[PDB]
Amino acid sequence: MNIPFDIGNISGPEMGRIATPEALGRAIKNAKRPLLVVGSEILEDGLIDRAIAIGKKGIPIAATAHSIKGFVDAGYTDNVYMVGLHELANNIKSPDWMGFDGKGGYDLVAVLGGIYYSTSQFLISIKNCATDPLVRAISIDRYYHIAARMTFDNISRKRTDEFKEMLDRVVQSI
Amino acid sequence: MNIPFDIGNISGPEMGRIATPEALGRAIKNAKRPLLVVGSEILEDGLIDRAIAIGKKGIPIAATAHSIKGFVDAGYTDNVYMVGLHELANNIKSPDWMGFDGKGGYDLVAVLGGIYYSTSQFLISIKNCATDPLVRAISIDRYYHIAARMTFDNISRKRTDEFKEMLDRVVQSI
Amino acid sequence: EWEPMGPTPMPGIVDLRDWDYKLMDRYKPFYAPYCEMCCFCTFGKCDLTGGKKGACGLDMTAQQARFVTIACLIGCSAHTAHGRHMLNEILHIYGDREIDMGTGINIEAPLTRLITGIKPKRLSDFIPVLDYIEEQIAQVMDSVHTGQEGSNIDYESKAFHVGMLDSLGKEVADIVQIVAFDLPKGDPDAPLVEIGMGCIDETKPMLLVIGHNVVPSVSVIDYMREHDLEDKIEVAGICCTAIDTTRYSDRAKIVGSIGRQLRFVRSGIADVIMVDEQCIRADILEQAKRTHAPLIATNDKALYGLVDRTDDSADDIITILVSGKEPGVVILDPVKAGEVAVRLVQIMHEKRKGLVHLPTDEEFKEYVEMCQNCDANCVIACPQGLPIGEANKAAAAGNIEPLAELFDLCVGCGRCEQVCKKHIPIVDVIHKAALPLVRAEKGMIRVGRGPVLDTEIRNVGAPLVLGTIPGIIAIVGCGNYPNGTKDVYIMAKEFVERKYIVVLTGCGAMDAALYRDEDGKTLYEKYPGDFDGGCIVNIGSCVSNAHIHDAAIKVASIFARRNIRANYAEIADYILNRVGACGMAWGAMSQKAASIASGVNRIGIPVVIGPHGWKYRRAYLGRKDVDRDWMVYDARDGSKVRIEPAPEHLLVAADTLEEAIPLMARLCFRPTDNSMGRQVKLTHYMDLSMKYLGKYPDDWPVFVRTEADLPLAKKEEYLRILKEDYGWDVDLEAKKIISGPIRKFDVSFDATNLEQLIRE
Amino acid sequence: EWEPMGPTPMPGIVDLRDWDYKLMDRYKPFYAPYCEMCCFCTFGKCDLTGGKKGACGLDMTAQQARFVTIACLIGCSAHTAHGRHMLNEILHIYGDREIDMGTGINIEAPLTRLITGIKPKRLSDFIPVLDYIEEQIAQVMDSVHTGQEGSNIDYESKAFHVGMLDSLGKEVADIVQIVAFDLPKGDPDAPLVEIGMGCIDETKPMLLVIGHNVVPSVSVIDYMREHDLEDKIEVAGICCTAIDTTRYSDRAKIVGSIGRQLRFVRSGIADVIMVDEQCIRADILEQAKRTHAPLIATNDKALYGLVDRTDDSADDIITILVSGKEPGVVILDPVKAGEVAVRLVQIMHEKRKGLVHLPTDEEFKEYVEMCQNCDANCVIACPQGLPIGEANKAAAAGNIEPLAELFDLCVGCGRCEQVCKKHIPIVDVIHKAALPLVRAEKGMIRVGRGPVLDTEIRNVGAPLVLGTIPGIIAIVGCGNYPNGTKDVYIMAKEFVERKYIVVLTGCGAMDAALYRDEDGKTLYEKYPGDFDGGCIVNIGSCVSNAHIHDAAIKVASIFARRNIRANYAEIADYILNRVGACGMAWGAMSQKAASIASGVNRIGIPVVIGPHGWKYRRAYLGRKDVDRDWMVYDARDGSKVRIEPAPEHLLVAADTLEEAIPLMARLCFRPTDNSMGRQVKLTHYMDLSMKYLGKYPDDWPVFVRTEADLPLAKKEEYLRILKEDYGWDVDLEAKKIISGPIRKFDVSFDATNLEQLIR
Ligand code: SF4
Ligand code: SF4
Ligand code: SF4
Ligand code: SF4
Ligand code: SF4
Ligand code: SF4
Ligand code: SF4
Ligand SMILES: [Cl-]
Ligand SMILES: [K+]
Ligand SMILES: [K+]
Repeated sequence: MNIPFDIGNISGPEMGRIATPEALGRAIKNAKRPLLVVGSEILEDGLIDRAIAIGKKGIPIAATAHSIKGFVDAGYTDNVYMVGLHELANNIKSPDWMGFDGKGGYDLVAVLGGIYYSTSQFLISIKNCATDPLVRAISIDRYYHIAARMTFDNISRKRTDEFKEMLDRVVQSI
Repeated sequence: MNIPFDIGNISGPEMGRIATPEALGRAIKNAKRPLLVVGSEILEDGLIDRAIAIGKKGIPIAATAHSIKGFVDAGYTDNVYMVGLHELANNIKSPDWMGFDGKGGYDLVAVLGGIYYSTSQFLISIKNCATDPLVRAISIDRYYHIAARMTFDNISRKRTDEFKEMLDRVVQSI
Repeated sequence: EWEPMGPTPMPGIVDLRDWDYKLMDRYKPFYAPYCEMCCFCTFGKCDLTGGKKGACGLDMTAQQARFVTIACLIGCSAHTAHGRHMLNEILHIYGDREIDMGTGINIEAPLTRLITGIKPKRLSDFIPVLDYIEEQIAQVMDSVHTGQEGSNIDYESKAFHVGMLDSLGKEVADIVQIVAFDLPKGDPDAPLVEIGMGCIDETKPMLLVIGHNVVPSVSVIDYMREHDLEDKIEVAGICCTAIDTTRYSDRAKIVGSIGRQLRFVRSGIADVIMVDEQCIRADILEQAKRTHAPLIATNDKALYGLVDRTDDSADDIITILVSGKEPGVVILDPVKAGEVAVRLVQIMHEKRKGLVHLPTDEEFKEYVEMCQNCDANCVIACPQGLPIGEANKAAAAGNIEPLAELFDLCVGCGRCEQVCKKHIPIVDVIHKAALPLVRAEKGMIRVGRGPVLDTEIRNVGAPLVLGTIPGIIAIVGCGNYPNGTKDVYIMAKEFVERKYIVVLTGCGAMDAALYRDEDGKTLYEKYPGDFDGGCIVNIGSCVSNAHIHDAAIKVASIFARRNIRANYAEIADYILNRVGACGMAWGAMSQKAASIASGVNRIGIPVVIGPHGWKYRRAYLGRKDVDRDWMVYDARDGSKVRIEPAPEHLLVAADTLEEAIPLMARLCFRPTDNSMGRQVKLTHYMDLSMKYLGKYPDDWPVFVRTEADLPLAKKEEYLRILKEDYGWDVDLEAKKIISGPIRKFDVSFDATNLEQLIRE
Repeated sequence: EWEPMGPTPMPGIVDLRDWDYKLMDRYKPFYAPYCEMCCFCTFGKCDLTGGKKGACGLDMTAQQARFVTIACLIGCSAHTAHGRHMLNEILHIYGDREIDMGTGINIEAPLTRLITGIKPKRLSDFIPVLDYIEEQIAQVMDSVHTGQEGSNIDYESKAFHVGMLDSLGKEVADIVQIVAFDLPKGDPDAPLVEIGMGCIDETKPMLLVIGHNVVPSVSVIDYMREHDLEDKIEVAGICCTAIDTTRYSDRAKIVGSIGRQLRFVRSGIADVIMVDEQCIRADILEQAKRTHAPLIATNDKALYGLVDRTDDSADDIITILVSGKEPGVVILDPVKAGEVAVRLVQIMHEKRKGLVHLPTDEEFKEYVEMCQNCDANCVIACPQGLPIGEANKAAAAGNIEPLAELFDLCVGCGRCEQVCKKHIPIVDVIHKAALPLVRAEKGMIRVGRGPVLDTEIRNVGAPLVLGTIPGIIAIVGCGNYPNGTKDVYIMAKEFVERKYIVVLTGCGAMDAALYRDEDGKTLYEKYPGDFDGGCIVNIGSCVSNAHIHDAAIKVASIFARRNIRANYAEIADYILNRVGACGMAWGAMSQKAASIASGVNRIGIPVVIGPHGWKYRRAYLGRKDVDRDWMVYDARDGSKVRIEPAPEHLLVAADTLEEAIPLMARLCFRPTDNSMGRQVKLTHYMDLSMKYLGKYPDDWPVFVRTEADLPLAKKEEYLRILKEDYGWDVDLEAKKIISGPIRKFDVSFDATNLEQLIR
């Protein structure tokens, strides 16, 4: 049983597949131009350390909401870009958008530490509009993102220690 | 991957469970007042033999559509009742309805040989309106009935041999 | 003045609520939540499964009722806005026209008089009718906003109110065009016109019109008549614009129903496609471009991103279109649009000559061979679950009949092609395999007659209410059929052969015209067009459905001598208790179809729909076993009488033709039937049940009150069955029923559901 | 001829389509299919995932545009029908009246003049205006029928058109009630009224009004004045009826916004509940019955299965309700409804003493102890994902703070309780834990002032267009907030302190009034109610939003001497290019909120919404990187000029207060800002970005055309940053920028999107 964080978020027939941490990490690793997208929930439970560890593997970070403050506070802002989740979605689905370095779009988008119902709609946008060239959107967050291509199952906040073991396995697999 | 006969028939979060033929059989066996519901597709593939085998175990049959013609031609009309699928749904969810014998409602409804999209809505009526007393509705048909409580997965018509093998196992288990 | 003002002039939501509860107390709403969720506001998405309440407090059943209300509002708005637009232009282009419906009709608009209390004299007098409907539409739309109605019953009532407004909106539209364009006014000998995919002369420039608004096609015909081009250009339509066009000119033809639209467009027979509004393929621009056919959009409901060239000269528009610089244009001036279409189709005919659109033999062979016979791809996307893969493999092995058989079962939706990785154009492959049959689809249909003549009402009124004319059968609705277009033909043919009054509209009227009997006659060729028993009547387009309600109203006023002015409840109750009638929308699909059924139901007429009709979510079903639900007053003394289930249901979905035909007969029973009428109606119900179901109905005796009710030919075995099989107390020797009937028979039973009609 | 008839009188669907394309060529439609299917016809249900077309030919994006069109049509109908209903009642009960907005206003109805070309003189002159709207509603609804429009863009235009009709319907409804009931007509010193869960005097008979239609409440107040009962009965409201009622009587009070409705009703403080239409809990009959409060329904939009007793005597209705043989009644006669409510609340007040509605201490303890701390039940059903289970266990262990914190985050929807097998009344358990804070919820709000005065337009016009007043900040909309009600308060506070013109309406205005600063004052107590920089203004209820449109129109008419009669496109283009403004619907929820945003967007004003706003499926987002999307005409000679993204977006959803506030400032930039005005706006944008995000925006130099545009205090550091971090050619010695800016500053640059305005 896969439980979407909002039980009514049954969008349609193509539902996110449950993936191991190692498979989610290898998808980021296999991507030519991946993008880590983080939201306001990255500012909690020492989650920004994982984002920074991912970024330091050479992966740009889209810091949405007010997540940029935690990167500034943490002392890691290189290759981290402030942007709204909304405009980010519109830009990722736009084949003419040359990205944050001006070199091109992103083939893989991975979400982490985002407000569920907005992040989900950000994923549904890419799933339904970023089709050619195909952009793969995955979730390494604590939620079962039915709108992602691949995702973890729901991990309750009182089991956050379990989520951190799984996320750490994602980082080691990149 | 469970495939609903209409890919768009994603009704909500409570999705019918894949069950073994033995489990579906035992649910009919355990019922106090089961009812077999057959539609116009029972008139094909010698499927009425399976319906008659079920009826002959002491179980009433609701012959929807024009399936009563097949029961007349087969020589088995005892405990078989002519009824519309729509009125049948309204009747089953009505706690004051005393059934075809006048002794009470039915606690288990099993569909077989029915037009997919109308039988599915028949099942969804029961799932959503026959809640107190709870009526359990199951599918022993060739379709994944996402609106059933328990159901088989999709068996294509060119694999009707396999479907018959499973349906026969249901009969054996009643 | 002309009649006393009844109690419900221009009713609001609550003005007829008590009548709705009379209907719903008997035929309670039934719900099947196709979607168990709600997406309408940002508190959602709300899961309502199992009867839960949304984040606004609205419970699941009330959301279903809210959903059908929205669907009814979309249908009601479609008909009302169609009438308003037509009026606005007729008054501007041609001018006001006195309403003259002929010497054989005194009540011009029964529905208008019934609901508003207005006696319209000129077209301009319909403006206040439209003002009332449009104000009401906004009142009820306000009701579907979050945090409004919480009772599902009151929502159904609101839906019923929208339905009534839809029947009025339909009437305003048809009479407006009938009057402005001098369409037939009840013509029993209305001309017959050609219909079918194979009735088009491909040798002539072919102008195809799609939609519902005829104003632009009137200018096409008038332009053709002015320059003597009626023999030179082939003008045909798809959906109701076709019916309204042939009502104006019997020199035009009809291609077919909604299900046929995609296949004809893809055939590329049309050189120019002029669309207006409603039931038009939303990808018509892409489809027209594919076949090198310019698209002319004439209505602001559907512009397709095209440039608005209403103010451009016809010369310049034609230059733009012939040049191909733009694939289509918007021309909201129908006079100009007609000129462009007629001038352009002549130029394009030559330019498009030689083009090929369907697969060649070699392309066909490649497609069927590459098919992977996937277990669950295209068949799963198909709303009819057609066995496309197997058909493909058969054709690859030399048998194209399986594919050819799919052509009529297919409703031309295009969903199958989009899940096929091999990119097989399944819709075109089926068409190709069936070319021979498509080319032979050549029917004949009587043009839309419009109203029923007061003379016809005087002839059928009494025998209809007595039952000796066993009922009005109204075959209407869209073409989302479960199993092809012949079902509605068999329905009309079966009931006309039994001397019912068979009327048709919209796609149903079209599809019933495609088939021929052993004598090669279509139903419209074989049977007269009078509104009389044993006749076939094409009432007209979907808006023409209002003439059926009008016929039932005229019975109450002409035969029963009831006042109709602003007197809806009384007439509806009269129709429900005395007028044997049943609607049938075997392929009901649209929102207009939902609003039509709602307005037909509220005036007291039951409607059967096809198995796709479950997807509307709501139905109105009776409990024939619940005695308290079937009490009717005897208006003579006020006593309460428990009646047979007649009609048993108000809105019900059947699964197959074989189930539907006996059910239609069953729903024509009425509590005021006399012995001879009940016998006529029961004869057909018993024989139709035995013919299509192979057994008499399990509860047939319920419709037997005395011996004079049983069919004459088998009165004795029927008597024996009643005694030996139903435990009735019958003296077979004397041919007398002693006990068993649900009630005694009385020719003067004054059946009514309304306390206000009780005299003592 | 007061003015020449403009080109777009009583416009239809295609009459302003070209203006919509100007908007949409820049702010293109963006789609997030919350539902990837369509259920509208029997050919369905269609799967549109991945851009597929339905069984009718309609593709995914066009279906999304149809969906939002339906939403807007529902919202537009709600406002239009509200006004029609009020007008009909008013004309029958009180008669026709001359529209007199006071001597401080000449243009009575700017939007009416702008759209219809009509200069209304009497209330009855709004009948043809409503006739127009209602006809258009039916036309566009026809467009949403299967087999109609196939272009997503043309459907967006139909939604924009419906949004404009909504702004007109809002103006009619409010002008009508302002004139008919002598509500304030732009009063800068309008009275203050008490607001909040805790401002109700429970020792007096308490009548609760819920909805949007104030006509039955006028009869309540009128009846109370005639019988000298204004000091004996406590009359308070929830949602906009509370705003409109306090506009009639400064003796009434406001309980609060939609999020508070269920909790207040569940509290049982109300002896009688009188509802009308819109934003009412659909289970209000259930909830009233549970607290033994009779329900009086006064509008046909919402009958709840109750008996229509409009024709019965007030005596007989009271007898029925007092005796309990019916839990409520429908009374469609507002005069009778008012009499019944006032007479009934005095009787029920005595009968309801001794009842207990919220859990006791022991019951509360049993509830939190029996909770199973389910991993994924109540939290999954909750739209905000609140930690109810963990909060319950903390309370069971003696810590109720976690539960109490949830009261304000909760939006009173009730979904959590329905998935709890333990049958815990979660909503009431949070309330009990927060009872102390609920009872202390005592705020102060200025009454709905309605229109902006002509003198105020003349005072702010130039500083607003030039930019030295950094913008109009309009905090409006529903209360489906992501993180409680204090966010909107913090936005209003931050912008008023920075001398923006801060206006509020509906639930937003309510929620901003619940908080007090270090000196114990609500925003409405601390700041003036003038339409001016550094002022807080409660424009009024949700229909009062139209006064914001009207203010921007009057700026174009009074300060720029533009004609407005049937001249919509020219005025909208003026507002988009010169009027710094930004809407904020942080908790946007309803269909009325979608049509409000559409009508605001069509006249050229951007709107930010909260993270739940993704659920509307459609947004309007700019691509600041696409040069050809930001071309405007210099009306002086017809040349084309690439402009900074100002505003960058038209309808955009933000996730957190800390993202939203810098965004709002950003969305106030306009191409016609002078050096001082841009400098004011840029000072706030840069400081707000540093305050809330901890870093200056990555692309802030886009808003720098010259050194004079630079904030004064850090000008030298900004010049260095421009040189060394952005590679601009800047002479640090001369403190002058040589190259880098997007365009040269030209005070005479006449920016417009309209070819017809080229001279
Ligand atoms: S309208 Fe009601 S049921 Fe629908 S999504 Fe909104 S809160 Fe939920
Ligand atoms: S076009 Fe025909 S075969 Fe294809 S999915 Fe539609 S109905 Fe089925
Ligand atoms: S999806 Fe295509 S390849 Fe597969 S069975 Fe259908 S037509 Fe053949
Ligand atoms: S199926 Fe229909 S009602 Fe359900 S979520 Fe989708 S659009 Fe909304
Ligand atoms: S309106 Fe179109 S997309 Fe929607 S269910 Fe009908 S055919 Fe499908
Ligand atoms: S009532 Fe409050 S706690 Fe419960 S689901 Fe709604 S928002 Fe969440
Ligand atoms: S569903 Fe009920 S028992 Fe479970 S965590 Fe929530 S309040 Fe506790
Ligand atoms: Cl009668
Ligand atoms: K299927
Ligand atoms: K949740």
